[PDB]
Amino acid sequence: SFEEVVQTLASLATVVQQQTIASESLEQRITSLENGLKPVYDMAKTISSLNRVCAEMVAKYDLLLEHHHHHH
Amino acid sequence: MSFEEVVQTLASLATVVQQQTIASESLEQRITSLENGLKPVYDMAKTISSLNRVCAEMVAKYDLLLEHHH
Amino acid sequence: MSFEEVVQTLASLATVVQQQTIASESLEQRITSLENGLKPVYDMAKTISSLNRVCAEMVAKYDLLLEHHHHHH
Ligand SMILES: [Hg+2]
Ligand SMILES: [Hg+2]
Ligand SMILES: [Hg+2]
Ligand SMILES: [Hg+2]
Repeated sequence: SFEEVVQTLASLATVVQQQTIASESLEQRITSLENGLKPVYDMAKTISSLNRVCAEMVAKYDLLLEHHHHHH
Repeated sequence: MSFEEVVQTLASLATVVQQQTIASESLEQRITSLENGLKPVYDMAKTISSLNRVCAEMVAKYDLLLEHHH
Repeated sequence: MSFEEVVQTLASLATVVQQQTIASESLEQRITSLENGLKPVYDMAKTISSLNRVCAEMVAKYDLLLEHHHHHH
């Protein structure tokens, strides 16, 4: 009947609306992760400071290692 | 378009709504799984608050043991 | 609703669903980008766990050298 055409086109329109809202709601979370990932690209500067401290700590053993060379 | 074409076209869209309902739920699973990869990040981020305490307690210990020596 | 009003609402729902396809197909590209992109980001997280373990291990073992200096200097 025609009331089937009316009832169905209502429900379908409501579900088409729910996709549009949920897609933009999903799309906010995609933009979020994209933006959340950006600062990790600047990790380079921190790893360089880690590289200082990794060598600065080893340099503390300079005199102890000098003794090793003679007495081993 | 006659009344036969509306019954056909109203069903023809209902297929594509069903299709993009599943495609939306596909992309849902892919995102929700990517979000589950933050399990180590929340475990990692909490511990570093406990480990500023220990270094301040270390450095203050260092400052006093140079004061008592000098 | 009239019969011309159904085919208005149906032609209007036809044009938004085809734009909903352009969005879902565009969003899938930015997800597949994040799928590859977040791998090395989450992999670096596992290494920074190691780093914060190792630094705490230094603080502890350095505290032994401090409590040596207390009982020997
Ligand atoms: Hg460096
Ligand atoms: Hg190093
Ligand atoms: Hg500190
Ligand atoms: Hg630490």
